[PDB]
Amino acid sequence: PGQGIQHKGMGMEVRARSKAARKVWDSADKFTRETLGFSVLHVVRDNPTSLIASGVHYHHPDGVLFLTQFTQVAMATVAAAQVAEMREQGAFVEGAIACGHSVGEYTALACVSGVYELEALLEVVFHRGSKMHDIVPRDELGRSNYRLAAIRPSQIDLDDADVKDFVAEISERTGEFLEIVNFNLRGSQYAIAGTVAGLEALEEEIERRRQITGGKRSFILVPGIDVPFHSSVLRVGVADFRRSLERVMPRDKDPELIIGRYIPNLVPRPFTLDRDFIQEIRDLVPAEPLDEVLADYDTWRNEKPKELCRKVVIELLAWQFASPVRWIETQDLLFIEEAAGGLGVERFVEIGVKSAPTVAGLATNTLKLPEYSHSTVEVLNSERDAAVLFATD
Amino acid sequence: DDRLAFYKQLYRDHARFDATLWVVPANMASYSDIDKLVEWVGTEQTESL
Amino acid sequence: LISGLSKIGAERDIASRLHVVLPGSPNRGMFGGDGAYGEAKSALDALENRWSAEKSWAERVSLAHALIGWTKGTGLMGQNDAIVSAVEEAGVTTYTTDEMAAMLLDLCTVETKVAAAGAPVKVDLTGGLGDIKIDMAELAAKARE
Amino acid sequence: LISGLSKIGAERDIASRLHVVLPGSPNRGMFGGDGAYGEAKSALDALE
Repeated sequence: PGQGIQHKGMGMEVRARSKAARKVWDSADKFTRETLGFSVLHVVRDNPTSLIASGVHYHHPDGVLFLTQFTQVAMATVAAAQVAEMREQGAFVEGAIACGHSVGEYTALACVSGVYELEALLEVVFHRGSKMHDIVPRDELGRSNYRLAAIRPSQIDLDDADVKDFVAEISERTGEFLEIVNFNLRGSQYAIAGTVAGLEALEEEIERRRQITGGKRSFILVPGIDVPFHSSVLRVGVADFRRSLERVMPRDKDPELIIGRYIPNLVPRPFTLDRDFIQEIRDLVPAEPLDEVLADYDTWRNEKPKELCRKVVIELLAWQFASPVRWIETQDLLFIEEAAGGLGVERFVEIGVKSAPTVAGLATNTLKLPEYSHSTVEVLNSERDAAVLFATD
Repeated sequence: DDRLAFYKQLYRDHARFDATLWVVPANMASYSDIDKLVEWVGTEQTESL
Repeated sequence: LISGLSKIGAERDIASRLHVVLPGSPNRGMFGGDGAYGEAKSALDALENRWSAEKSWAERVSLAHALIGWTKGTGLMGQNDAIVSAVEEAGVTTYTTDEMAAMLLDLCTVETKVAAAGAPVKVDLTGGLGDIKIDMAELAAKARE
Repeated sequence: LISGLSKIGAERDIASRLHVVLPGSPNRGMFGGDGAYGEAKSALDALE
């Protein structure tokens, strides 16, 4: 799962019991204390207000745990520790296909494929948080001319193509900026960022289009997000983060654990290293390291493949900043791959403790509407369903 | 208040921009004071209405 | 008090070094007339050892040692004020409160702050009262008398 | 204790000098491992 459901003392019960959880937390907490002069344990355990770090000063009236430079770190460590325990009990299956939503994708790769050290994971994730704060213009009050909004196309007869249409029209019409940021659920969840007036005009449209609306149905504005990220406005700051990734993500890694198991955001379809796949990336995200590899695929000599996967993996993570996260396609893709590979019993488990109910509830409603085919499917959450995860009952 | 008025006099003279002064009753002979004082010095910076 | 602010700094997790200026008494052992300052503050050298011993105190607290020389206040030293000129005749310096305050701030400058972060800084703010050959058995007592 | 035996000596009026051997710890500051002796006994110079 992604950010925003994080709670004070999340997964702190597991830390007191599991040994694997302690090693994940303490190795992470020690690094952060020595390098950046602060502890993630304290932040998670009791939520502070202001914090001063090495070069930076973070102040929030509510909590620092809800600040992204921290929140992402907390969320990543919580999940990484929970999976480690699941791995210690051997409950992790050898053929498990894994994916993540936004910041959760970094944890996904960390847990299943071990693509970075525990301290290495919290480096990228922390810096990615600090990178998300300085990207967009602000006022004296820290105001934004933009915002984000959550759409539900349902309750009326409207489709994904109908939503895309209406948004594209009002985007061109007013001359303002309106972008569909997140494709989450087929007929259920969509996120949209751009000019506030554009968000308002879009809110207005469905209220007019839907015949039954007296209450401004189907539209939820997002508090706290001032950045129209995952739109066409963010593509500038990738190159600096693309280098930062290559520093913290070296070339000795497991290709297979990622391939076919991992579903990027920028790329809705499963990771595989092929001339076909690398091209799909370039099309969505034009890039210098990628376009050359596509130009000559005749580099076939066996020294390449791991080195190829290592850059392709980083390209997906670096430009994940820019490209919209497709959760719809991620879910639907799983159906596509199963159907071609057989439909027999599947178990869907979400990890990260209290973040687990979200994308499961996202899956649950998705398992309903397109998936009506009557399939045996199990939706399991680390927070809620733990008795089922460890099979103890 | 004779001690309290003095620090007000001292502040209104030598205070620059960004300057904030804090005056408190304190006893360094009391361990309770020391613990209670820094527990006050270290907590939040928040005012709940 | 040092331990208290060390806990807060560690619990709330700051790497910021609190600079504690230790109000050392000037030049212990070469004055017999003070009766209070000279003896009490000599264990500050032993306190600098505690920080040099305890490992985790470095990030929370830095020890800046300042030896505060002869400094003229009105209330306590109202007897000592007249012989301030007399002691100053030995080629030694006695300080006004504003002068000594300035000496204490200079330890709080960025240059000397970083110096304290690398290692404990012992500063002699005394006016040369250390090599003083003036007999305190007389020139202090008589002054007081 | 020193003051106590000083009173007795003065009250009962003896000029006899009580020799108090002060159990000083060896060479303060050049050992960091004792942890007790080295620091405590350096004030015996102040007691002199």
